[PDB]
Amino acid sequence: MEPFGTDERNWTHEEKDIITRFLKYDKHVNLKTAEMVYSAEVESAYFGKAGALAGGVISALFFNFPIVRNLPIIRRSVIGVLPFLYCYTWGKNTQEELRWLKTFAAYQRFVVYHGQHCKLWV
Amino acid sequence: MILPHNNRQLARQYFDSLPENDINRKYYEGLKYETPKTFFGRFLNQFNIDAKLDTLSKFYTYQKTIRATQAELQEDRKSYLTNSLLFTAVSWFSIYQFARKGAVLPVLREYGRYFGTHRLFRQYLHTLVLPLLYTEYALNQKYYTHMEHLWTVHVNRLNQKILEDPLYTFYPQELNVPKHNIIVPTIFRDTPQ
Amino acid sequence: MDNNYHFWGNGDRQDVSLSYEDYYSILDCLLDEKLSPQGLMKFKNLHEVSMYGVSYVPLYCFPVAYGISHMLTGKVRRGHSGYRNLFSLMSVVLPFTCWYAYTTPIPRRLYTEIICSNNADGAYVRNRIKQQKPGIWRKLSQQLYNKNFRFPELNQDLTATEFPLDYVAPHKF
Amino acid sequence: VYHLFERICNPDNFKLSGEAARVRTLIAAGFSKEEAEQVAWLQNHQVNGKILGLFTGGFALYCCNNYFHYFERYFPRLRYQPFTKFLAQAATVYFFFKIGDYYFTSRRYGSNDARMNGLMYSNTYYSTNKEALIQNFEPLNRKFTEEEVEQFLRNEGRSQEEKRNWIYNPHIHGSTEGEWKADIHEKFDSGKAPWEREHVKAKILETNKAKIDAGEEIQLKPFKTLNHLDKTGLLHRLHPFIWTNNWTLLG
Amino acid sequence: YKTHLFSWRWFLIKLLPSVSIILLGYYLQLTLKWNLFNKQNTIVLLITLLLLYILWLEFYQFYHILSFYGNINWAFDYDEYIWTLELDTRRTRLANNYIAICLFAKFWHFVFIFLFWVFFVLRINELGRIRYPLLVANVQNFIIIYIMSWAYMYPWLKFIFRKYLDVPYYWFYLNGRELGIRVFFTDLKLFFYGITNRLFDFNPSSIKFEKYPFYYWINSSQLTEFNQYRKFVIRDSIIYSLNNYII
Amino acid sequence: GFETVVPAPPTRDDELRMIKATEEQFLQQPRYKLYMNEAHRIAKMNHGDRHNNIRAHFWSNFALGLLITGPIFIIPFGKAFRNLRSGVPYYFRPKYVFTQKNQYNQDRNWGAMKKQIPLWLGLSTAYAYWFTDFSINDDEWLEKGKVIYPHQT
Amino acid sequence: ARDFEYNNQDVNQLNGAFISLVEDEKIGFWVGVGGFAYSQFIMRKFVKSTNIFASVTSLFAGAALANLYTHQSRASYARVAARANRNASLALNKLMEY
Amino acid sequence: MIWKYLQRTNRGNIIQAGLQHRKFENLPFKQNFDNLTKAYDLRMWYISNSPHEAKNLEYVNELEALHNELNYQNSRQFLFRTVSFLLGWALFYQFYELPKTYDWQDTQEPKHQVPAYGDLEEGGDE
Ligand SMILES: CCCCCCCCCCCCCCCCCC(=O)OC[C@H](COP(=O)([O-])OCC(O)COP(=O)([O-])OC[C@@H](COC(=O)CCCCCCCCCCCCCCCCC)OC(=O)CCCCCCCCCCCCCCCCC)OC(=O)CCCCCCCCCCCCCCCCC
Ligand SMILES: CCCCCCCCCCCCCCCCCC(=O)OC[C@H](COP(=O)([O-])OCC(O)COP(=O)([O-])OC[C@@H](COC(=O)CCCCCCCCCCCCCCCCC)OC(=O)CCCCCCCCCCCCCCCCC)OC(=O)CCCCCCCCCCCCCCCCC
Ligand SMILES: CCCCCCCCCCCCCCCCCC(=O)OC[C@H](COP(=O)([O-])OCC(O)COP(=O)([O-])OC[C@@H](COC(=O)CCCCCCCCCCCCCCCCC)OC(=O)CCCCCCCCCCCCCCCCC)OC(=O)CCCCCCCCCCCCCCCCC
Ligand SMILES: CCCCCCCCCCCCCCCCCC(=O)OC[C@H](COP(=O)([O-])OCC(O)COP(=O)([O-])OC[C@@H](COC(=O)CCCCCCCCCCCCCCCCC)OC(=O)CCCCCCCCCCCCCCCCC)OC(=O)CCCCCCCCCCCCCCCCC
Ligand SMILES: CCCCCCCCCCCCCCCCCC(=O)OC[C@H](COP(=O)([O-])OCC[N+](C)(C)C)OC(=O)CCCCCCCCCCCCCCCCC
Ligand SMILES: CCCCCCCCCCCCCCCCCC(=O)OC[C@H](COP(=O)([O-])OCC[N+](C)(C)C)OC(=O)CCCCCCCCCCCCCCCCC
Ligand SMILES: COC1=C(OC)C(=O)C(C/C=C(/C)CC/C=C(\C)CC/C=C(\C)CC/C=C(\C)CC/C=C(\C)CC/C=C(\C)CC/C=C(/C)CCC=C(C)C)=C(C)C1=O
Ligand SMILES: CCCCCCCCCCCCCCCCCC(=O)OC[C@H](COP(=O)(O)OCCN)OC(=O)CCCCCCCCCCCCCCCCC
Repeated sequence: MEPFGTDERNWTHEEKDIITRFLKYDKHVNLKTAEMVYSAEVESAYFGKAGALAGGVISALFFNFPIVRNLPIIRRSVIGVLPFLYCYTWGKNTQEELRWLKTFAAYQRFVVYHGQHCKLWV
Repeated sequence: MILPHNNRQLARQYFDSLPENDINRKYYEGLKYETPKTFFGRFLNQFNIDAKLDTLSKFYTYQKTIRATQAELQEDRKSYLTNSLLFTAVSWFSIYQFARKGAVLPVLREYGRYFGTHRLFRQYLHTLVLPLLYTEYALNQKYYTHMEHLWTVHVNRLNQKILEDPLYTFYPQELNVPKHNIIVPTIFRDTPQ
Repeated sequence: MDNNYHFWGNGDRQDVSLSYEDYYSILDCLLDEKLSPQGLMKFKNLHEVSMYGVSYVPLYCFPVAYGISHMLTGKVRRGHSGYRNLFSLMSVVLPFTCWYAYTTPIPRRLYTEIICSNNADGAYVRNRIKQQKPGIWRKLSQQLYNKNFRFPELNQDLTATEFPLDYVAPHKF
Repeated sequence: VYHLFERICNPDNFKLSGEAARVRTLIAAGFSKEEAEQVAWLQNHQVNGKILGLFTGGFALYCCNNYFHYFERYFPRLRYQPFTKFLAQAATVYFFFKIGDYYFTSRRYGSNDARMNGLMYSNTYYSTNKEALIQNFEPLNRKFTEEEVEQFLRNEGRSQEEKRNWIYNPHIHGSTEGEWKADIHEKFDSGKAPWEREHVKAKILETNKAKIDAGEEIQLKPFKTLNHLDKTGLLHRLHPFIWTNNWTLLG
Repeated sequence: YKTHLFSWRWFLIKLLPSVSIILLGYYLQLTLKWNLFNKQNTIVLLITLLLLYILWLEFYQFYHILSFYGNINWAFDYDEYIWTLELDTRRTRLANNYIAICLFAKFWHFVFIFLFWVFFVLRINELGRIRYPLLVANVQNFIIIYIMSWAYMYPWLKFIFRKYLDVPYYWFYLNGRELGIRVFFTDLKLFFYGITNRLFDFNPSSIKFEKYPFYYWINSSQLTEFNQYRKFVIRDSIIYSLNNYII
Repeated sequence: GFETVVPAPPTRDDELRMIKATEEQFLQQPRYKLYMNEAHRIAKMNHGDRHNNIRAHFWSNFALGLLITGPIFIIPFGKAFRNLRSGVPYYFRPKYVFTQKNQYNQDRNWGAMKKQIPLWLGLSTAYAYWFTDFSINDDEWLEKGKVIYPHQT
Repeated sequence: ARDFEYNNQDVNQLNGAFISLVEDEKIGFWVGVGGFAYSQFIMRKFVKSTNIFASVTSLFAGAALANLYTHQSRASYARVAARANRNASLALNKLMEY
Repeated sequence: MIWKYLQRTNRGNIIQAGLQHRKFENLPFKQNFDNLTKAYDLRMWYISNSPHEAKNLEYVNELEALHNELNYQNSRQFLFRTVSFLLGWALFYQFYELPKTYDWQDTQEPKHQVPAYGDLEEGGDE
């Protein structure tokens, strides 16, 4: 139901938020499609905080690591926080990817359900 | 897309509220607009982009293309302005830190020709002003042609006296007509044939 | 200036230039029922030329990719000895060269005829590309305007009473 | 440099140029394929004498350039004024140029006899075609009327190989079936030209009243060059040469 | 319309780790003449880490493909107001099934060469030096597995060579034209002009609106005519609703 | 488009004239040209004649291309094989067969030959396709497939 | 009122040739002016000749240089225009024949 | 005079080429790849065309060393260029916005995802 091609514009954050809300609370969607979106939210929220928590523990260890500990604070803090940043972004990136991929799959199911694809029919 | 009876003619309403002696009034009367073709004319017109966008926003508020243009231009202003400020802050920080250590970049004359201002002072002045001028120059070129085409369409509509809302206008909920969801299928009857 | 300017598959320097990727994208948003028999014939001829052209593009890019792969390996030409690293590294260099070639638009008499025709078929294709392929049309409209083509579908129309549906890139008035 | 190589090595350069150059230029000018051939022949014949004279004059100079030196005995001006000798040679070339022109361009009236027509003993073919063209050539001094322009557009699909089956639809033609058939037959079937219709002629006179008042005749029929030019001479009832033809004209 | 064309832009990035390994392997082979075992462990370890990375990617895709045939869905029983888990078989185009088997064979081959390499690294560590026979055999294994990685790229071959098959015989007199070689040389001229124009003549800008949501979902109107797919009336309704929500 | 007038069915005399016309066309058919009796026989034969005309022009250009491109491109291109990029004169660099090349300039002459001959043919065919005109047998709209019957001719 | 309509295919092909021809003419003229100036400079500096002879040679050298640059576009337009003129002439003659 | 240009061949097209002296007149003071390959070609050409056995055999020994040296030089060239290509390739895809808006019709099989034939597939029995 959207433009296709390399020259087109990739999905924006606002567009994704509107579509996922549309799938969740719109009447024209079917129950199975709505359940798919709901399952994606619950099953994806874990990674957002799991990655952050894992990063903090690793960063705390890395702050006291053999070399990081003896470095000056300016270098010690910056080097010691890198594992947290890598894990924090990894958790957020995987959460959004998991939620978006299943939400996009629900969007595909909705389009086929209402026959809004110009090259799909029974 | 909006049927004649469902059009609120907000552009006409704004036109009526405008003063007696207005440029838009003259365009409606038949005044024709031609974009400048000389370099001096284009340079002058470069500073009228903001005025044109504002009046078009007032005339055709809720118009898709105009509303999109405002959003993109506002975001670009914020994006360019913050980038310019960050560059100035970083450059100022770099100049001060190296100056403290005794290293000064050999750019610009050491002392001014008239007021004798030192090289460091002018480097700060150039760092503050040059990115701002580039930001203004960069933004204007990006939207100069886009603004002129929007202004040209607006003038053409006034000349034809088309004050109705254009295509791709989406009014708020208050001005949107409710949809009748009560449908009663006709009674079934066996065909005489 | 070859001796076959009549040939439909041929092209001129200033003819409308359309990429292979653009050509295949445009085919997605068109319906055959809405084209006149003459319009269908133009597309069928275009496929006939494109069928051979698409397959040849990697052939044209082969010498360029072959040379680049040699440079990457080093300044030693070892013949049969280096085929493994040459063709293993060339398996990614050649797709890159084809990427550049396919993204490169090329002029063709059929491209200008189909897009710039002043009949119902010409209007139909332009509007379909304008609506369902806004990304392609924006580039196409800029090219058409620069080549002195005037149509209501162009975003650079200065005599239109309706606002453009896409960003208008800078150009000389 | 790729184009420059193309220019130098184009095979057309090596191929001998034909006589179709005049025909193609005339076709581009506007003359029909048949009209272009007739006009091309008339131009070629007019220029052939001049070309033939130039070659004859040059050949005469090449073989007999020593005569000018020999004539110095009686005309020492040639010996003591080379500029005089050059002018004499130029005059000789012009002398052959005019003689060739006279043979191919002068009227040189001759009998219309099959036994010698076309032998170039008399310039009958060129003279008759030239006279007919000049006499009967009158530019169309009108503006094509709306009816004529409409008829020309309607003549896109007409063909004499098979007559068109005209079908009367009251909702798009109007009038009556009999009247419409009669008008259609006059317009297309009969072959009558658009300008020959009575109402078309009346409109032409009304629109060109200013020219008529000034005293200028209005030519209803545009000039048809193919109706006055015939290199074969059949149009002018010129008997074809006996030995190159297997038929006779009554005359 | 089911052409099954996978984007090359997406394919090349996936192909980077495999081509990286073979290049590193060759350098290890070439440099083995004048290098020691201890120094070259950096290359061996890098290859092993890369091979582990590819092994995980092969398994994760392999796990996904095999898990397809178990169709599991949630069914909502309205009478009991309970969601229940149900298992069912799969029906799909057989081309998907055939490639899945080919991808299964690819995984087992990669597991084989991985164990081959794991066997190789362990033995050289015990011996204390690397040898050409085993080292070269592993490098060629990497090349062979790299070739087999293009298994799922067959649709492009059909897309190219299926259009050659449908061409009828010349003398059956269906179109009476053969433009194979003529197109070959003509396209050289066209590409020469296309490249020169691209890098020396006017090039349309790629600027576009990046902020206004759903800007490029253009609903049908007078400007775009009404020759779209018939059932886009709903799409126009949804586009109209979205713009109202934005405004 | 418009439809032409359909003539009434031919009489016996008209049928005989058509039969005689077909007989003449069959006799005129060349003995060495093998075309099957079908509705498209005359159309195919006309297509074959146009193809032969293109075939003639193409090979004349190809022969001319070999004549011209040789001294202009191939022979100067063979000067690049005089020396290697390092400056040393050309010497044999075997791949797998250590051929004996005792004859004077055998290595250089053969090495250059392997590249010149493919280039010579490649340029000539490009010369042929560039300067040869296919307009005679090109039908963009495929309107020349109309069946022509022997009696119509 | 209706009027004769030219072939859209020919019109489009002419448009491409005309656009290229106009661009070449503008560029070719500057090349010719530059070529004349360069030839004049060379003649007056290295060649022993009269000014009139040098000026005439420079003018021909510039004109020849300009022609070489613009020959492709001029030749391309000439053949396309010639084909278009013949097609238009034949079509109009067929319509107006009587 | 056409024969003077077609049938007359340049002296270089027949006679064996000499040594490009300018290639050896001035050389860098670095024992780099360029000098090594120049030395390799000189000995290699001399071996092919020379009848002196004593000088050829010592050239072979020297040439074998040059082959090993050129392998070492190429190995560095292979490493640096290959690493640069891989890093540039990785960086290109890191900062390149990969199009994620391609058509997804291929992944959808409406007639297969929901079996159209329903119970008729199993036996029939009508
Ligand atoms: C639109 C307005 C936007 C404003 C943006 C803000 C920045 C600019 C204005 C800032 C003002 C306040 C700054 C703080 C002041 C503090 C006081 C102080 O001590 O001074 C600080 C410091 C000077 O102190 P100093 O110790 O004496 O240092 C002197 C060193 O020589 C100086 O050396 P330097 O290290 O500074 O280097 C020289 C200077 C470069 O300056 C030059 O010398 C370049 C000159 C180029 C000339 C180009 C041809 C112009 C042709 C005629 C133009 C007519 C006007 C057209 C109007 C069009 C419509 C806009 O800089 C550079 O070379 C690097 C920068 C690259 C060039 C970019 C310049 C952009 C200027 C944009 C604003 C233009 C305003 C024009 C107003 C009207 C003028 C008539 O001030 C500056 O550096 C500001 C300079 C601003 C431009 C001056 C132009 C003078 C030449 C005018 C020629 C025409 C008229 C001549 C009349 C003659 C009498 C009859
Ligand atoms: C470049 C194009 C090429 C095209 C493609 C060609 C391809 C090749 C095909 C070649 C096929 C052969 C063509 C041959 C054509 C020849 C001409 C021709 O057909 O004329 C037919 C000629 C038709 O002439 P006509 O009736 O006066 O009609 C007028 C012409 O139609 C027309 O009259 P007109 O209006 O033009 O002129 C009116 C009047 C206006 O003109 C005059 O009155 C002129 C009067 C003076 C004569 C011409 C100047 C002579 C100058 C002096 C001599 C030469 C000086 C230089 C050398 C020194 C000489 C010593 O002219 C005449 O009176 C014409 C009289 C005919 C003779 C003069 C014709 C010119 C002769 C030039 C000769 C040199 C050229 C080469 C040889 C001939 C060509 C093969 O027919 C006859 O007269 C034959 C009738 C025979 C009846 C039966 C006879 C039975 C036998 C009885 C006598 C038996 C005697 C036994 C003797 C035994 C004693 C022991
Ligand atoms: C920021 C602006 C933007 C720039 C953008 C571009 C660059 C961005 C880079 C981003 C990363 C920056 C991270 C900075 C960390 C600083 C930590 C710290 O406290 O430093 C203070 C200290 C301050 O220095 P300083 O006291 O002022 O100067 C005197 C030095 O302290 C005097 O001490 P030293 O000279 O004895 O140095 C100590 C030596 C101590 O080490 C040694 O004794 C030598 C050990 C053998 C090295 C063999 C090198 C050649 C072979 C490759 C490595 C072999 C292992 C295999 C790993 C790869 C394949 C799996 O370690 C090093 O410094 C270099 C170690 C080797 C390279 C780093 C990789 C570690 C590999 C070896 C560890 C084993 C790994 C097991 C397997 C890992 C599998 C994932 O900084 C350092 O010296 C540390 C330098 C660390 C390297 C950072 C530069 C990275 C970019 C260039 C090199 C790229 C190499 C890539 C190799 C892998 C290829 C696959
Ligand atoms: C290597 C050492 C160096 C020495 C050798 C040279 C280099 C190797 C190649 C040499 C052998 C080439 C093949 C034989 C051709 C000549 C045969 C012949 O003399 O008999 C007359 C025979 C018929 O001639 P004609 O009827 O007078 O045609 C000329 C008229 O102008 C009409 O012209 P037209 O444009 O209308 O085309 C006419 C032709 C047009 O034909 C076509 O339309 C077919 C071509 C379709 C396009 C290609 C599709 C397949 C490739 C797809 C690539 C996909 C890539 C992957 C993409 C995706 C993945 C990346 O159609 C026909 O007339 C019907 C017959 C078609 C037969 C085609 C098959 C020929 C090969 C098999 C028989 C001979 C044995 C060869 C053994 C193997 C050789 C390697 O000649 C032809 O085949 C047509 C002329 C071909 C051009 C001139 C060739 C001159 C010879 C030197 C060429 C140098 C190489 C550069 C050119 C590329 C090759 C053509
Ligand atoms: C003052 C200091 C003096 C120092 C000495 C050096 C001075 C050098 C001066 C260089 C001036 C260059 C002027 C270029 C003018 C181009 C004009 C033009 O448009 O022509 C286009 C034509 C080609 O036209 P075209 O039609 O193919 O295409 C032109 C381009 N388009 C397609 C865009 C229209 O090119 C020429 O033929 C130009 C050269 C003409 C002949 C004179 C050549 C003199 C030099 C010959 C050197 C040969 C060396 C040996 C080579 C051996 C090879 C194996
Ligand atoms: C569920 C996942 C898969 C489960 C299945 C498990 C698969 C396990 C695969 C293990 C592979 C181990 C390969 C070791 C090769 C050792 C070769 C050797 O002896 O060295 C000779 C030598 C060793 O040389 P060197 O370098 O050690 O020393 C030579 C001696 N000097 C140095 C002194 C000169 O190698 C060579 O000659 C080089 C070529 C080797 C070619 C090896 C081919 C192996 C083919 C194996 C086929 C297996 C079929 C399995 C079928 C399915 C089973 C389930
Ligand atoms: C649209 O444009 C066009 C096309 O499409 C692109 C066409 O296809 C075509 C089709 C037609 C064609 C003929 C194809 C044209 C193709 C072209 C021009 C490209 C191909 C060109 C070539 C193959 C020529 C390549 C050859 C060269 C550049 C010559 C190289 C010569 C060299 C290096 C000379 C070296 C020699 C020396 C240094 C001398 C050494 C001497 C010594 C004695 C040794 C030293 C010894 C001592 C002692 C010092 C046309 C016409 C066209 O215009
Ligand atoms: C325009 C105004 C300005 C002033 C010019 C006025 C021109 C007037 C008209 C043309 C005048 C032509 C005569 C010119 C002067 C005399 C030329 C001359 O000498 O011609 C005779 C010459 C004899 O040859 P000769 O060299 O004596 O050899 C003796 C061998 N024992 O033989 C020749 O050399 C041949 C002379 C032929 C003259 C022209 C004949 C017409 C056909 C020409 C065809 C094309 C010739 C091209 C020649 C190219 C030469 C590079």
